[PDB]
Amino acid sequence: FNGLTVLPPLLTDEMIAQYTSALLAGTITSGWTFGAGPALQIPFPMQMA
Amino acid sequence: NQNAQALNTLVKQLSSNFGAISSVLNDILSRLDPPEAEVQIDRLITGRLQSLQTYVTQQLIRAAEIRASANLAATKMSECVLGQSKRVDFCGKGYHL
Amino acid sequence: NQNAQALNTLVKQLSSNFGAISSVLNDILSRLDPPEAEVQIDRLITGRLQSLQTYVTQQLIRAAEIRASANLAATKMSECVLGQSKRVDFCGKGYHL
Amino acid sequence: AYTNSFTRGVYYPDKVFRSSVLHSTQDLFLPFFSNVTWFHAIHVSGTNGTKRFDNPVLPFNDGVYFASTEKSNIIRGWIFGTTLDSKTQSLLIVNNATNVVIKVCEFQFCNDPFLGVYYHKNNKSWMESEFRVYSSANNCTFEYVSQPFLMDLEGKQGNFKNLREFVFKNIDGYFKIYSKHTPINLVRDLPQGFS
Amino acid sequence: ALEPLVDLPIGINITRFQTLLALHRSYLTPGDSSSGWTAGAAAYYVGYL
Amino acid sequence: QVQLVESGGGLVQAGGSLRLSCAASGIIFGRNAMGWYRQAPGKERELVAGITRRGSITYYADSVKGRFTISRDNAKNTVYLQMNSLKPEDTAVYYCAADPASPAPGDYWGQGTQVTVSSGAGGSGGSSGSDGASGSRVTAFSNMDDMLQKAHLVIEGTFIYLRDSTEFFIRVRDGWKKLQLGELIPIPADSPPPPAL
Amino acid sequence: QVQLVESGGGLVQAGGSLRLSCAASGIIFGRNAMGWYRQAPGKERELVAGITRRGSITYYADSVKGRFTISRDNAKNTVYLQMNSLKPEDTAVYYCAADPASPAPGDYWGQGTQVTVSSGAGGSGGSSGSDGASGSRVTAFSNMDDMLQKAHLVIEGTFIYLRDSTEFFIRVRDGWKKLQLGELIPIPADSPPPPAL
Amino acid sequence: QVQLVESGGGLVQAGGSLRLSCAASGIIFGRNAMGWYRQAPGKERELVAGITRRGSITYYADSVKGRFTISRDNAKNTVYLQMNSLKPEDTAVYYCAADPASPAPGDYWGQGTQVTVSSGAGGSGGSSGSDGASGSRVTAFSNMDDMLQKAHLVIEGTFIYLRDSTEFFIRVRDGWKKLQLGELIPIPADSPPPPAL
Amino acid sequence: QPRTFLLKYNENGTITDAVDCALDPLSETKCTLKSFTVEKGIYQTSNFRVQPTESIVRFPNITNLCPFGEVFNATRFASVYAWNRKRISNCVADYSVLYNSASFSTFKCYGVSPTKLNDLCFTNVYADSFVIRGDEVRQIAPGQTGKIADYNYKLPDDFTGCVIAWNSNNLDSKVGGNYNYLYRLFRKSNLKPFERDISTEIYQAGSTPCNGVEGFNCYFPLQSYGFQPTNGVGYQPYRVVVLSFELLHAPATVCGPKKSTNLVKNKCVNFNFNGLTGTGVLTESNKKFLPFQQFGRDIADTTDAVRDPQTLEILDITPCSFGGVSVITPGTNTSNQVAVLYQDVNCTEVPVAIHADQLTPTWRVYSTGSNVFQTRAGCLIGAEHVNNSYECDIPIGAGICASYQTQTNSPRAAASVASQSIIAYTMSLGAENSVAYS
Amino acid sequence: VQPTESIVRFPNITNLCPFGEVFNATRFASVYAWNRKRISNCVADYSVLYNSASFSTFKCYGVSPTKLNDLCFTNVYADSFVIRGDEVRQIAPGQTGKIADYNYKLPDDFTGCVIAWNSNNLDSKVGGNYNYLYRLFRKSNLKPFERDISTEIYQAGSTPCNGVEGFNCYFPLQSYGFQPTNGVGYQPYRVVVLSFELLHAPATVCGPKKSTNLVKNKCVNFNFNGLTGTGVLTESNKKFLPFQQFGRDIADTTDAVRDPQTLEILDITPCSFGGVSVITPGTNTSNQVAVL
Amino acid sequence: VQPTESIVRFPNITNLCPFGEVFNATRFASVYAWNRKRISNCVADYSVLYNSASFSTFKCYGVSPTKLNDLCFTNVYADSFVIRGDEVRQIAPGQTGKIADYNYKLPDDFTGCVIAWNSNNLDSKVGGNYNYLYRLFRKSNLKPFERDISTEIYQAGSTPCNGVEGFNCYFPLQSYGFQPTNGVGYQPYRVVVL
Repeated sequence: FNGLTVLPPLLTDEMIAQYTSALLAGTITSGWTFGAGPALQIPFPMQMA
Repeated sequence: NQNAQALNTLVKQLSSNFGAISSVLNDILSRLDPPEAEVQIDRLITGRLQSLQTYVTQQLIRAAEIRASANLAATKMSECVLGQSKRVDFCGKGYHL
Repeated sequence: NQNAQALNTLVKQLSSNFGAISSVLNDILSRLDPPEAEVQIDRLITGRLQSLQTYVTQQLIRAAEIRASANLAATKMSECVLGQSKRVDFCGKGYHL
Repeated sequence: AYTNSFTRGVYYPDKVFRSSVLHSTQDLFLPFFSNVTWFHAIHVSGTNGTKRFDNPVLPFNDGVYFASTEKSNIIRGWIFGTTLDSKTQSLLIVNNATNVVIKVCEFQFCNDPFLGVYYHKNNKSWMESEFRVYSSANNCTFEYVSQPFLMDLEGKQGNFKNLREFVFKNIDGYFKIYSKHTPINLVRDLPQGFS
Repeated sequence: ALEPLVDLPIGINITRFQTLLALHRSYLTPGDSSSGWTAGAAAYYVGYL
Repeated sequence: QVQLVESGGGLVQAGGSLRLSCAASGIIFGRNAMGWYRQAPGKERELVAGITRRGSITYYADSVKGRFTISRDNAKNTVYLQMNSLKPEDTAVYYCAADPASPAPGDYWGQGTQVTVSSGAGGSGGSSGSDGASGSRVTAFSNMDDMLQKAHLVIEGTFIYLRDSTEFFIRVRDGWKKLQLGELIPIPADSPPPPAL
Repeated sequence: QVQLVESGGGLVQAGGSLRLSCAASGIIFGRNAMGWYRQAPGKERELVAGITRRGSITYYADSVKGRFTISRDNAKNTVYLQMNSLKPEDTAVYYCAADPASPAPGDYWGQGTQVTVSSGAGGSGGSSGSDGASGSRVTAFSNMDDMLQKAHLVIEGTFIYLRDSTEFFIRVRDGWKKLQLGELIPIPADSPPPPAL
Repeated sequence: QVQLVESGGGLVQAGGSLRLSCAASGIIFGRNAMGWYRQAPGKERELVAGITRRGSITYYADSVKGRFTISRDNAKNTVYLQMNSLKPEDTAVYYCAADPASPAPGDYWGQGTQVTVSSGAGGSGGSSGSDGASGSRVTAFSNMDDMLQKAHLVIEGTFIYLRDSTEFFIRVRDGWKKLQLGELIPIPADSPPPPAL
Repeated sequence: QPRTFLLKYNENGTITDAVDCALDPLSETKCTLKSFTVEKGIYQTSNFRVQPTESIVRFPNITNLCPFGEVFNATRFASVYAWNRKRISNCVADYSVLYNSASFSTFKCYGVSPTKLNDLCFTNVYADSFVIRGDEVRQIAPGQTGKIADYNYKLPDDFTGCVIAWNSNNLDSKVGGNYNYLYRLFRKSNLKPFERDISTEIYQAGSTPCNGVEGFNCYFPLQSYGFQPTNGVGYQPYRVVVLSFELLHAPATVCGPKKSTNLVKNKCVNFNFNGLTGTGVLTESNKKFLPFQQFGRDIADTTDAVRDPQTLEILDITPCSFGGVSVITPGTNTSNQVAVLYQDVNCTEVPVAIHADQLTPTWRVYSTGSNVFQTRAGCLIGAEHVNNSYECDIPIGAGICASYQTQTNSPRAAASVASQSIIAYTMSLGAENSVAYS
Repeated sequence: VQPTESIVRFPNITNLCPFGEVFNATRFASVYAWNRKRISNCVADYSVLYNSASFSTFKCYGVSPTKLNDLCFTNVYADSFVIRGDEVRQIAPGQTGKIADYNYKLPDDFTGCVIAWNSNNLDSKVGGNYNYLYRLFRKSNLKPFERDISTEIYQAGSTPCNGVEGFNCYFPLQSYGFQPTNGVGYQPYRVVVLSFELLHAPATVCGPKKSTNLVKNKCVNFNFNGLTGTGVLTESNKKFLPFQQFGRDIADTTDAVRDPQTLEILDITPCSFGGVSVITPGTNTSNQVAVL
Repeated sequence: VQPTESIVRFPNITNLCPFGEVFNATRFASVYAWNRKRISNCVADYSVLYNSASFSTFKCYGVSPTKLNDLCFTNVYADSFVIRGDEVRQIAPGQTGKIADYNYKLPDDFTGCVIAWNSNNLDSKVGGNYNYLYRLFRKSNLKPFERDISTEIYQAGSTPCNGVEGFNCYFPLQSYGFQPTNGVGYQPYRVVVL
């Protein structure tokens, strides 16, 4: 009780996990082109090629 | 967790009398006569401002380092996930897919 | 703003006593004699030094933040204006041209 | 009812030559938007054709804001003291529509004046205290009292329907009166501006 | 861990010591020990702080 | 401030009046007003009544445990404490101290005087007998027995009172000598009012 | 600093000479210089003259228009203070001293003595302030009147120092103890005998 | 500490014994007992011997031997200091004081006593170990012969006690009072009645 | 009323404007900033701290007077270490000389607050009387070469007692009656504080060079210090009483004359039990205790736990609640709004002072908040939750945000989701953008 | 640029300062109803308080002793009264106890010199302190130079009054006497206060120290109305409220004074300054210096 | 690594240092016109000094209390005098006025021990003495423990001297004695400076 407190972040671990989840979903479906413009559908074997 | 420790350090600095006979200021105000009491409290205000000064500078520097780490992390996100890296062994080891 | 506020804050700290009972360095010199003057001076010197130490310390950190940004800007001048960058989200959003 | 202290009632805490500067200070200022209490000369029976009123003896707590308006100088002054029994030290301020008399001794006031009676053929100026408010065995002392003093206020105005604000407080042992003079159009209003 | 036992403003006289052992019994049978042991409460440790 | 000298008191009945006498250092004695402080739980260190510096406005704490008078005369003043309409609750050991002052047991600003608002008891037998207040002079003892029985740690040349005998004596080589009296002037607070010079 | 005994002075016409009398204190007696101070109730203490020991070398200030002379005996030490060629402007209260000193009414040199030059009357003029009519009648006793009247306004037990006889008197518990009379042995400034003591 | 009270000493012969008496402050009195410090112009100040309370066991340095015995009687609560088997090497100025601490060369504890063994080199009043401290209020001198010194400076208003002859004086304006003290009242034996008030 | 004002002086030194700081959180923003300009965002303007609701004092189990009544008449004034120890018990505290103070010469207290001894109950108090002079009173305090400062008891910081000394010329002698109290100077067997061992040992064998070379441990002195009577002005006596206050488990036997007030649970009170005082909220023991550790002070030098003087319960005491004042306010280029986040509290006890005040209305100038929104960073007052979210504007924390978009008050109004009073909400992570793997 | 001399002024009107009331020890009495004189229009001799720094207690507030020779003030008051030693120390931020804080009190915010000395003599009717009586606590903010007659109870204890009747549940009334020396902390002292008043309007009391009147336009140390500083003195360049003529900057320094000889306001502008940046080659060659 | 022992010294001659006159409490007078004995080539007596564990002032600089037994001196002077309470107060440096500096001051730079205690032996000749004089100003800046007789005046003025005279127009020749119980703070005390 010496005025030593901690506030939570704006984006706490659950919302970080939800943004991560979007990033994962894109990485697989769109490759990198969902953080560089609107999401694309590109088949995963072709992306790999 | 080193923040929790930095805070626990500020709690410990309250066991330090800073050359006073006590670290409780309300007690001094009541127990010691102004010639003694004003000095005893000022020693404690000074010492604590110094302690805080050390806490806050460390936190600020730490924040600068965290920011820089956040910028590395933001870079690995851009360079490794939302794009491919042409930076050698930046995204692991070997040739980045 | 911070340049100016830092300089303004520095000037305003002149109003501090830091446990002395006068801030006016000229009146202390001219109106007080050692039994009192030395006491106030020992306290203003240490106090004021902490504030100066803080001013410089704040400027060193402001300088580091700008130097890093400059090194980053200089990097970007070379990688984004000269030729083409291979980094993404370095040289603006979308695909670097 | 009450009116509010509309971001007014600020006095100079110092006398130093400032220019274009902020300071954060703390002293006995009039708190902003506080309740300022109205008093009226409440009529009581036994009028006797004299227009009889009563007036309590008002608490003084940590310094007061005081203000009044004038139309015909019906207010002859004000008195600061304790029980006002002429067996207790008091400050008597005599306007009597002329020059201010500063006098501190054992005084009383009730709600019934004897020689403080509104001018017609009476007074129109009097530079002495009322002598009908002593009850003897006086013992009082002072070194800073001077009767022909503060003619920079006067107990009479050039024009009427103005408001005079005063703040009475004790700071550093000085009995301080700070005031501001401003017009009003009606006694029901007080300034909406900074004083 | 030793926990407080005594805290009386009496004072101290400790330089040398003896332990108060009742290593006498009222019986005249020397064969019968009840406290005749040299390894009973006769034995104790003394350490240093 | 320490060093109060109390007198008066004694065995009184309820009602009537009782006046206390005192003497003290100028920081107390010379005040135009002194009040009542006493010890004895139930009415403990309470100042419940007093009177103005001039005029006759008598005040009291809303406990109504009497309305007492501070006898003062603004013409070479000392204060006498006059109690009026004593109640059974006004039985205590009393100190004669300035109004904001707080004499109390634990360090004893003097030994006080006993006011008993009933018969019997009193300040160690009817309030007439031994028991001093404090010293003044550079050192003092209390009683004859205080000195005589264990004053052998007293170094030659020491100037000492017995303020329970009023004795003025000096430690000399293997004994004491007395000064005694050369002239006697009556006790303080005799008649402070007409020598208004 | 405290205590210096002054006498001499008086009414002269401009010119002539004037001498003071003084039972000269170690404050000034032992100094390399002992000359004059002067003051007036219109103006604070000022340097007048000092001297260099052995020789004809004296100095005097423009605080006076005189040409005052100081001489000393350097064996069986005594100082000769003689004013010469006094002008009306030299009217003042005089004290014996060197140029530097630490005067104060708290560091009193008594009353000093008044010297008037072509006034044709006694008194202390050339005033702006007060020194009243001195008087007597004080809590820290200055008279016998005080010994009797004010003895009653002090605590029982204190040693009272009478600065006009330099005697101690003793107020005691329930009375007084006056100290006995004795011998009047006059004060020299100095005398050869101390090393034989 | 200072202002110790001693009796005894003077000329004794080698062998035998010499018993000294001493009384002192609680600081000295209450400690082990009182032993001896001694010095002579040919002998360094040293702690001679002491005791750890009465018993057969006492201690002494090998720099200065002697099966010295220290004891306290109950008849009079003082300390008796006995030196046994004295030799001429024991001629010294003695101080009778407890073993912890030691008198400073920049201080002087009590009067002391001189002891000389088989000579006569000591026991001369007015010299060291017969010239020292005792009590006072403001100042004290050893004799009238000494007090005279105040008649050789402008100096008055001194509360004087002749600490070494138990006489009472005031140095007053141009004189000294020569004040009467009454009869000697001898110091009695210790008995505990004082907490009976 | 003494309130802080941010005063504005023009060229002439004339006060042309002023802001009353303890008026509204917006004025506190300006007083904090030391400018009449506020820029859009969140500021820390003050803190809320609950003020005391009660001052709890306790009255004794047994009423009597404390027997101090015999030791200032004439008594034993033993040593400086071995004391005329008198037991004080079963009485109404006569510690009241510290409570209203005197002037003293020594006023040094440790482990107890001297000014609150009539609030505080004790189980046993020993009154230790002695008499010492000026040159010895100085030796009470640590440091400075002396004869008693340097041995045994001084007055340590961890001392449970008060040293009371005052100027009185009453009472002399009787200090030298000690001889059953002696401790070593020179020792080879160590020195334990305050020994009563008068021992027996004999040696001439030293440690450092010994016997004619001013050595150590060449002697076996014993010491026990008294007082020297005053033999000239300057050797001024003072009467010293040390009160050793037993804070240890046992029912109270001594407290002040003031009437018992019992324990007030879940309100901010001023407490003072078994030496432990401070401002805090009383509850009852959840913490495990040893019987020897029934009271606590933590590393922060505040009360942790205390055992109750009248009851058999151990109390857990936690210092009174407080939290940051975070004001959500726009620029001064638009009308100002004031929403306040009251850091880390629920929305049922939102008052600035709970059942107390700061001589100002319960909140600050209001006695109610209104527009109370429970957040994950405390409780937000002046703003209500809406179901219309944004990708934040002014962040509050924990996914909670507010926005002010010239909505003619947004963090200073009631919620609507059908009109532009879109105030505070849990932030959305943008919108979903439909895609399917193919 | 370093100051060339200090400026010490004399006023428009130079007469004698009647400090005698307290330096001749005319009367000490009555702490709140003083025997005093006003010092204005004159050359003061602070001889007593210049050539002595001994006495009994000599503590100046705002100034230290032997400085009064440089400073000018608006008015000076020569005040006197008698209190005890335990009370003398209460003028300074002194001690708690029933010795009280209010028996005059002189914080450094208010310039004054308070000198304790003991030569108590000639002060009549000071033994008992009567004809005035004042409170330790009151509702109208107790300050020195106040007198009160109590009719109401002050009830302000940490534990509430009308029940336990603790601390601040009494009627304070005060009026302090003194009695003669007997021992330590039993000793009276006569107190002289010179109150050095620093207000708007020209300074009127100055010392006898050298006349440097109307020396301007160079770097000097000024001693103007008890305020000091360093700078270059020229005529004021700004408008004023007449009540506020002596400056206080952000640095609590004074930039502005009202002139003691003229009716003008004198502004003090700081002394010439600039950084020195030294450029030098190496030691391969001679060391040439060009200085910016 | 900690020490186990100190280095121990002893002079080349066994004679006890003649601290006699000061010890027997004689010839305490003036404050400049000291009774000074030069102490050299002898065995010190300061073990008992530190062990007396007494004195109102025991203010040492440059030498080491409770370690004085091994601490050798090249010259020891014992200066004995009587000064008043108020002068004893003012012995330490940083006093009020430049007039305190020449009243009596023992700087913190000055090596020695100030031994002062409450003894009141010897009262006369603390200003009666003719060998007791000092200077306030000198054009060659006289420093403390120095006395002289001069024909020449340091004259500067705070107001130019002659015709008009300010402060420091004096012939700077001083001595101050005192008379106790004619005021307060004029009580004598004995002081020894080593």
